[PDB]
Amino acid sequence: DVGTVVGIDLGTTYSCVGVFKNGRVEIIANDQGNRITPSYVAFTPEGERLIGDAAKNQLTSNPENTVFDAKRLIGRTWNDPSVQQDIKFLPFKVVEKKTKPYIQVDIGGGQTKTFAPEEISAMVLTKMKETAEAYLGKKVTHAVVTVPAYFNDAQRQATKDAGTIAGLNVMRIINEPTAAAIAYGLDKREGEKNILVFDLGGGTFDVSLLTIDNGVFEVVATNGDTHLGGEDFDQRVMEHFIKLYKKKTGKDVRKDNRAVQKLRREVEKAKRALSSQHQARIEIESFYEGEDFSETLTRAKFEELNMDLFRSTMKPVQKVLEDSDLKKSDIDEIVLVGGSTRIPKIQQLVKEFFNGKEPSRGINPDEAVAYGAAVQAGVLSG
Ligand SMILES: Nc1ncnc2c1ncn2[C@@H]1O[C@H](COP(=O)(O)OP(=O)(O)O)[C@@H](O)[C@H]1O
Ligand SMILES: [Mg+2]
Repeated sequence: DVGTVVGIDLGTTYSCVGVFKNGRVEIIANDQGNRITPSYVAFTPEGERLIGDAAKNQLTSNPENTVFDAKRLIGRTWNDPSVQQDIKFLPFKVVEKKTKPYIQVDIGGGQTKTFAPEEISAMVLTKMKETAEAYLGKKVTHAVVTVPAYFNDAQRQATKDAGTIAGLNVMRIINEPTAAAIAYGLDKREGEKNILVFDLGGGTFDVSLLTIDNGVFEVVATNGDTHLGGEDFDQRVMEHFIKLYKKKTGKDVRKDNRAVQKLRREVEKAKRALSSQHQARIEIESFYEGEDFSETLTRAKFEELNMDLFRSTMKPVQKVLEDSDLKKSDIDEIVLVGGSTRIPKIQQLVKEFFNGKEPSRGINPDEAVAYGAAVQAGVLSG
């Protein structure tokens, strides 16, 4: 008895959970009211473990005791060159244990803990499970979980193992771009079609060329950039306001961490607002040395600050086409995935790359992966 199976997007930066109820997919909001949840862990001084928004939102001078981006490490060996490169950029300690890159943090009272990447991912799945259980009013035991198309055997198995730790029987692992296609019902079509999935997220960018024939998907080619997404657009805005503040006041903002943390949170909020309005205000009381911060950002300035990065996303699309032996006119469906595809300019540039062809529309792009997982979960719940 699998009960109500949940569909989970276990994301590098943001995760999402959905279920099939009363004849449709329902994307479930967490206890902070959000339909996506940061893949983030932290600790209080008392040694309480925070997960999700509360973890990411906790003001700290000790980023070395937060954990995030565990998906970059999951199912890999310590000596994997990808791991050895990624640990340069992660503020928390990673140590070799049982051949793997375990995460070592202080959690309160001088207590040290060491966690496998799949134990961190298990904490995130637990939070997703709790989110679904609160919505459903009952326990959940089974899940469909998505992974990037490029995940190998160890990465898939380690994702299943994270489920096991979280008390979730991972019944099916499905590829993220495929899950998005399923969300749009592209599996339920006749003839053979070429689908280009453009997935621009928080820290990661994935482009995938899928074919669909008689209900069966094949991932023909993949590309992208493992360190390009909305976090980078935020940093460009940060640099803009840090330089302006120095020019204005003479002071170097970066000397104070919690200040940088406050500006980052407000910059991210502003960026999101600018996907649906043309100006946003950034305001922070007691920003730096007792002085308040108050500035505006226009959509045009946001675009100007990131135009080169926005344009760089086309190169991996051109590469998957060449690797697929396809031209632009061979693409039958374009699917936008990832939170950063909410950016109007990103939509515009993809459409222009495809000579005016409209993408699929109607599912929030940061939810589309979980949506498709939930579709499959619906069938499995019966
Ligand atoms: N309305 C929006 N406008 C611009 N960016 C957004 C919007 N909503 C979410 N984002 C960005 O999407 C990114 C997260 O993408 P998502 O696909 O949810 O994460 P992941 O890459 O971890 O799967 C973040 O940088 C977030 O700031
Ligand atoms: Mg994603």
